[PDB]
Amino acid sequence: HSTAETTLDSFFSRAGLVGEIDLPLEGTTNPNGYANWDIDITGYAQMRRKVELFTYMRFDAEFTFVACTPTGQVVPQLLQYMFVPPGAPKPESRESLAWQTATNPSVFVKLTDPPAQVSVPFMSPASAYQWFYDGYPTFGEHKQEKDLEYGACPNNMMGTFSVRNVGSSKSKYPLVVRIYMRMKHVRAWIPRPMRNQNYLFKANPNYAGNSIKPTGTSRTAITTL
Amino acid sequence: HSTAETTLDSFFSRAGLVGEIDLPLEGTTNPNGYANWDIDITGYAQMRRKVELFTYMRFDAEFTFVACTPTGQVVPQLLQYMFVPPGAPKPESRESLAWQTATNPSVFVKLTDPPAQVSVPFMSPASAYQWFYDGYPTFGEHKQEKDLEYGACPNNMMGTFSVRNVGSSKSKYPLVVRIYMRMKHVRAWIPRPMRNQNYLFKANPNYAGNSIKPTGTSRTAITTL
Amino acid sequence: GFPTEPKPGTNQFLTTDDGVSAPILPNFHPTPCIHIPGEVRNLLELCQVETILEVNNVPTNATSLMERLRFPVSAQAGKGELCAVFRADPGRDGPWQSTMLGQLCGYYTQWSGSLEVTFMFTGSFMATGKMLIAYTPPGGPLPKDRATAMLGTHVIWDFGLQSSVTLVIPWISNTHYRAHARDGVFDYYTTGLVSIWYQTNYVVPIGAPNTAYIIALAAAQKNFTMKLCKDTSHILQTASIQ
Amino acid sequence: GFPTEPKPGTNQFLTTDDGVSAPILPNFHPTPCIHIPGEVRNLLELCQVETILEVNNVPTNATSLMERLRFPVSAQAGKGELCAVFRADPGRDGPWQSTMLGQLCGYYTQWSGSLEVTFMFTGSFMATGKMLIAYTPPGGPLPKDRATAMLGTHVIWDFGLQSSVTLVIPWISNTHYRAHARDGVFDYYTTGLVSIWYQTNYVVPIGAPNTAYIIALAAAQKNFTMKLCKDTSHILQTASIQ
Amino acid sequence: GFPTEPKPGTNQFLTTDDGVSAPILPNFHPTPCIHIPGEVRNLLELCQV
Amino acid sequence: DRVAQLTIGNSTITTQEAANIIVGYGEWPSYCSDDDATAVDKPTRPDVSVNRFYTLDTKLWEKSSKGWYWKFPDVLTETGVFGQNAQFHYLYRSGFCIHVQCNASKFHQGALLVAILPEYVIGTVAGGTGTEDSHPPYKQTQPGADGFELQHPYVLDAGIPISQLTVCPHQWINLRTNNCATIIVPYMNTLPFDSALNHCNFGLLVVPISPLDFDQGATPVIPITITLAPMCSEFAGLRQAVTQ
Amino acid sequence: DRVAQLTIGNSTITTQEAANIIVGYGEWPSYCSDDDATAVDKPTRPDVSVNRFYTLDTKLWEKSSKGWYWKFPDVLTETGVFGQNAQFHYLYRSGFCIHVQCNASKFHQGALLVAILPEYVIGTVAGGTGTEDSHPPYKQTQPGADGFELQHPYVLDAGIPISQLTVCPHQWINLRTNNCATIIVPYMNTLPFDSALNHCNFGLLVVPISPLDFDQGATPVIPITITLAPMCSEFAGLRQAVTQ
Repeated sequence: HSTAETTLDSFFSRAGLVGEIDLPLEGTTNPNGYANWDIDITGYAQMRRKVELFTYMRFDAEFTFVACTPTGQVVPQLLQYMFVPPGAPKPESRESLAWQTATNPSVFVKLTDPPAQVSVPFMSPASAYQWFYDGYPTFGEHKQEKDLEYGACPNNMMGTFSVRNVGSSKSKYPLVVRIYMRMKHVRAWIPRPMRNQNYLFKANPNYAGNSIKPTGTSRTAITTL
Repeated sequence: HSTAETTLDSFFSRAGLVGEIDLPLEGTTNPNGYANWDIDITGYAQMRRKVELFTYMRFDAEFTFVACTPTGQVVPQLLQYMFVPPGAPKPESRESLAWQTATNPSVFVKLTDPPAQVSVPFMSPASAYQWFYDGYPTFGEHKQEKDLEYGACPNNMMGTFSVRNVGSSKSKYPLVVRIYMRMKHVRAWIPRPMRNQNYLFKANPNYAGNSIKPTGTSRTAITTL
Repeated sequence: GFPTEPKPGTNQFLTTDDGVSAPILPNFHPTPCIHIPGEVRNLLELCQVETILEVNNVPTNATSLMERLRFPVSAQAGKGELCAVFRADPGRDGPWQSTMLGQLCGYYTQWSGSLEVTFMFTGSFMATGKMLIAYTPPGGPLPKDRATAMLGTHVIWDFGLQSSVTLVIPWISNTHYRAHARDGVFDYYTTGLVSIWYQTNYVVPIGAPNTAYIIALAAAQKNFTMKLCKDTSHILQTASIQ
Repeated sequence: GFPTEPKPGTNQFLTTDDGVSAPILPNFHPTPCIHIPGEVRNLLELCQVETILEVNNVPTNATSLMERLRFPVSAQAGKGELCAVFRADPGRDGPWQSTMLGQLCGYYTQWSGSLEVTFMFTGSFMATGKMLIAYTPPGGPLPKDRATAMLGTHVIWDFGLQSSVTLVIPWISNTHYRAHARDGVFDYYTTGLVSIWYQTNYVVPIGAPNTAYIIALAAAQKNFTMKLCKDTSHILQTASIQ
Repeated sequence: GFPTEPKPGTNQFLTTDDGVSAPILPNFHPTPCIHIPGEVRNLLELCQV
Repeated sequence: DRVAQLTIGNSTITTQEAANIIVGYGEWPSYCSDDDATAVDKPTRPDVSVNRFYTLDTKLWEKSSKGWYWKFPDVLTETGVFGQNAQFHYLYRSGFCIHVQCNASKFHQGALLVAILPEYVIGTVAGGTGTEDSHPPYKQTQPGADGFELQHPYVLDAGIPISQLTVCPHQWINLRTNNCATIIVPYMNTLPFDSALNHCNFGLLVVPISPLDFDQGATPVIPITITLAPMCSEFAGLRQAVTQ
Repeated sequence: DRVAQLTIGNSTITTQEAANIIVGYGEWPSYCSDDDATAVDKPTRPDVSVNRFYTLDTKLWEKSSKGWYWKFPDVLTETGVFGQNAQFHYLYRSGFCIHVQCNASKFHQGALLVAILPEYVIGTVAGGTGTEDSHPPYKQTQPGADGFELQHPYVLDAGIPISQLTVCPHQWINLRTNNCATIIVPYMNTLPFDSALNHCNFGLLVVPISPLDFDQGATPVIPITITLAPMCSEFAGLRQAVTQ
C-alpha cells in the first residue's frame, strides 16, 4: 500500500477558496468599480484549518481567479488584477494613477476568458510563513488599545490584491471574484493540535467562550455504545 | 544573498507606460480617426526617471499596445498600428495612401484580441541612445528663436507611431491606446544624479524655479529626530 | 499555426489538478531556508505519536471536561467486573476523536493497519492489580462477561514499576482497507470492541486512596496507511470569521 | 490541431513578465557598439561610491541649501559636548536621502550589509582635535551623554595629515534583510543611531578660524545587497510634463 | 489541448515579417532554371557601376 | 538508566528515579552556522557564566491543581548573568536543558505531563460569549519566573486540545515511577537570532492529567520545582540594558 | 606619493603636496581602433605640438565663492596649435590630463571638489516660476577659457545634486592636505570622432564644499589655476578654419 498520498504536497496541493471580492453596482461595499483585498488566506475555515495543522510553512503557490456576476453569469467585461507589494501605492479609485503598473505585476482578463492563473514564489523575508506568532511586532508599552497587534507578524503580510473595471465609467454589471490557492513545493514544520472550535476572526484564535463544544460526539453512558 | 536582481536587465526589464494615444469621436484631439505619436519615452515620470539614471543606454525592447474605450470597455473594433521611420510618409488622414504599408511594419488587431506585442531592435545610428545631449544638432548662429534645438539629438529620434480605424467612415466608439515598453539585452554607461525636481517638459530638464524643493524630508532641529 | 483540437475539460478548473501557472514575479528569489527543528515529511509520522484517548467521554459539564481524559479503577467485589468499553474504530465518533490519529483519519476516506493503545496506571506505588484488556474482532457482540471477552485477542496487565501496558489491536480485516465506520451499512468496516475487565482486583493498604485513574494513549503501528483525501466531517465555523 | 487547454492568466499583461515578442524589423542589424568608458554592470557598483551625506539637514532657506552639505565644529568648554546626531537608516527620510545609496535603496524593498560613513575635516592645518563617532545598535535610545554613547560601536578620530576617518556601521541585525524603516511599526527595521561627540576639544592658535566644518560621505560595504524591486517613494512630477 | 497563451501582436499583419504561409499548390514543381547571363546577387554590385 | 547526573557550568543535578532524557526533535543545541547568520558583528559566547542551572520558583501540587506554564526566553531575563546579557544585547540565541522535579512517596499517586510547546500563543475566553475581541495581558503572556496558572487546561488556554500535546517534546512524572522529567531543547525559530524580550520561543507546560491523591497522614505538601539551563548561548547587537 | 611630476610635450608640472592621480573610469587615453573608426581619411596626430600643458585663466577663491566650471573640448579651441587643428579639422578626438592647482598655508582652510562630468548639459531657472521655457545662452553653455560661475551649485545649474557628483572621476583639494588635483580623462563619447566646436565631451567642475577661511593678516588672495593637456589627439576632415 503506497504512502504517497499523505506527503505534504499531496495533502496541500489542492486549490481551495481563500478570498472573495465583491464589485457591485450600488451599495456600500466597493461601489466605485475597484477593490483592495488584503492578502490573507485566513478568511475561510476549510483552507485555514488544514494549514494551521503546522506552525511554520514554506511554499510556492498557484493562484486562480474565477470571476462572474452574483448569479454565476459570464459577462463580456475586462478586468485588471494588480499585486501591490507592501510599500507600493494602493489605488484610491478606478482611474487611479497606480493602475499604470510600470513595475507591479498585473493581469488583464475578460470574464469570458478562462479563469486567470498565475504562479507565486515564497516571498517572505523569513524562512517560512507562520500561522502563529506568539509575540508583538514592535517594542514599547503594550497598552489595552494596542493589543490589536498581538500575534501580528509582518513576515506574513505580503501586500494587497487590487481589482478594477478597466475603464473610466461605471461598469454595466455587478461582479464577484473568487480567489483560489494551490500550494506547491511545500515544506512544513512543527505540527499542532487541530482547530477545535469555530473560527471567529482572521488575525487570531478567539473562540466563543459560552459555546465551547466538545471535540466530538457524546453518548449517554461510558458502558453503552 | 544573491546579487542577481540588481543587474541592469532585472532593473529595466519591466514594462511601463511610455505613451498614451486618444482617438475620440468628437473633440480637437485626433477626431478624424487617426493619430501620429512621436516616439519618445520621456513623457511619463516613472519610466523616465529610471532610464535617466544613466547617460547612455543600448537595448532592444518589447512594445505592448493596450487598447480600449475611455471607460475600459472592450469593443469589437479593428485598428492598424504602423511604425513610420523618419523619412517615411506620415498619414494625413484615416484613408491616407500611406496605410498601404508596402514596406513599413504594421500590426492589425481587434480590441477584442489580447494586446498586440512586438519586438524592436536597437535602431539608433549611434552606438547607444542618449538621455542627455549637451549640444546642438546643427551648425550656424544659435539665436534666441532656435534655442528650441538645444539638447535635441536626432540619434534618439526613431520616428512616428501611427494608429487608425481600419475603415473609410467614422468609428462608432471612442478609443485610447496605451503603449508599454520593456527593455531587453540592456547595456548602460555613465551613471548620473537621479532626478531631484518635478518634470515639466519632454525635450529638456527644466524645473520650476519658484518651487525648488529639497531632495527629501526635513525636520526641526539637527539634534532631534 | 499548428493544427490543434481542444477536448472536453477545456477551461474547467479542477481543484486538485496539478499543472503549471504563470509566475507573477520574474527572477524572484526566496529567503534562504534556515535549519528548523521538527520538520515533517509525511503525515504518517504523526499517526504514530500517541495522544490521549478519551475513553471516558461521558462528562459534558463545563467544569468536568478535564475528566474525560482518564477513567477510574477501584477496589471491587472480585467477580471479574467490567471497567470500561469502547469501539476500536479510529475514524468513528467516540473516544478516538480526541486523538491526533483520529483527527488525521478524518482527512482520509480509507485506512489500513494495526492500532495500539497504551494504558498508564496513575494510582499510588502501594496499589496493585491485574486487568484484562480484550479486543473483540468484528461480529462479536459486546462481551457480556470476562469469560466471553477473554476468548478474543487480549492481554493481562499487571501493575508494577512499569506503569503502562500496550494493547495491540492487530489488523484483522476482510478487506485491504477500511472506510470510516458509521452506524448502519458502513458498520461493515467496524474494527471491533475493546473492553477492560478486572483480572483479579485493585488492592491497596490502609492509608492509600481507594480510587485511582488510568490514562489511555492511542496511535498507529508501522504498517498503518491511509488513502483518498477528503474533508473532515466537521467545519469549525458557524458564521463568517471576522 | 494539437489539443491544448488555456489556463488562468491567459491574455493578462504582467508588467514584469519576461517573454518573447514579435520583432517589428526583420533582418535589422544594430549599429556596432564602440567602446565607451564607465560601463555599469550592477547597481551595487554605485552603492559603494561615497556621496555627500546631509547630516545638517536643517536649513531650508533658498540661499542656505548649500550648507546642509557640511556641519560645524568649534572650540568648546571641554565637557564632551554633543556635535551632531542622525539615524543610520539608509532608506529612511533624513540625511541619507542626499546620498546615491539612499536613492538606489528607494528602488528596493529590502537591503542587507554593513554601511560606512567617512568624515572629512575641512578646518585649517593648525586646527587640532579628537572626536568620538559612536554607533548605537537598535533598542539603545539616543545617548544622553558621551559616557553612554561610548558603550556602543565607536571610533576616536584624531585630526591630522590624514583629513578623514571612517566609521563603519557593521551589519548588526536580527533578520537577514531589513525593509525600509519608517515611524511606527516598521521602526522594527531601524539600524540604530550615529552621534559625534568631542573627545577632547577643537584647539587652534591665534590667527586661525574658531569654526571649521566637517563633510560626511556615505556608502555601502562589499557585503551590501538589495532585493525586491519597487518604485521610489517619490515621483518628481505634479502635472503632465510638457 | 496543449496549454498556450497568445501575446500582443496576435493577428497583426506586419509587411516585413518573414514567416511561413500555406502553399496553394501541393506537389507543384517549378520550371527548371536555365542559365541566364547577368545575374545580380547584391545591389551593391550596381552601386559600383 | 533510572539514575542520572546533569553537570553544566558550576551546577550539578542528581536523580535516582529518572525516566531517560528527551532531546527535542532529535537535535542537540548548537551554535549558529556562518551561512545561517546575518548579523555581521561578532557575538558573545559567555559560556559557563550563562550556561548553567537556574532554579526558578516552586509550585505546590494540590488535589485540585489545573496546571501551570512558563514562557522560556522570558523566565530567565531577570536572573543571573544570562539575564544581563539578554538585556544588554538586542539579539539572543540558545537551547535549554529543562529539569522539572517533583517527588512524593510510594503511597502517593498522580501523573504530571511535562511538555514543550513552541510558539505558545495564549488566547482569551473572549468575554465568555465570544463576541468580545479581548487579549491576554502582558502579565499572562510573559509571566516571568513565577509562571502562570492555566484557567482552562483542557484547551491549553489557546483553543487546542491538551490530549495532543504529546506531539511535542514531552515526558511524564508518574509518582509511582519517576520523580523528575528532563527535556533538552534546541534553538527553534524561523530566524538565527531574535530578541529575548519581545519573543518567547516556546513554553513549558506542567499539567496534572491524573490527580494527586493520598490518605490523610502522609505529608500533604508536594512541591514541583523547575530547574533549567541555557545551552550554547550567543548574544549580539550590544547597547545599554533594556528591561522590555 | 605626495610628490609628483607630469611631463608631456615641452611642459612639466611639479607638486609636493599631491594626492595620487585619478584615471577616469580606469582607462588611459588611446587612439581610435581601425574597427571603431568610420572616417576613411588618414588622421593627423600632431603629437608634441598639441599634447602639452596649457594653463588657462586663474580664479580667485573667496569666502563666498560658489564654484566654476569649464566645458572641455571648448576651453582650448582658441589656444595654441591644438586650437588651430580643432578649427581646421571637422573631426577631433582626444583625452585630457587635468591639473587643478591651489595652494594656501598651514593656517588657511577649505575644501574644493574637483570633478569631471561627461555631457554636462546646463539648464536654466525657467524664469523662476518654472513656466517659461528659457535656455542657457552660448556664453554660458560654452564659456571658453574664462570658465563660468555657478549660480546654484547645489543643483549644478542642471537640476542634479552635487552631493552625488562624486560618482564621476574626481579628487578634492583640502588645503590642510594637498594643493592640487590631477585627473586623467579618456575620450568619452558615443562616436569615435566628433566636432570640437559643436560638442563638449565633458565639463570640469571646481566647487567649494567647505568654505575658505583664515584670520585677518594671512594673505587673502588664494588663486585656483587650471592647467590641462590633451592626450592622443587625432584630427580628420581637413578644410578651412572655422571658429564656430
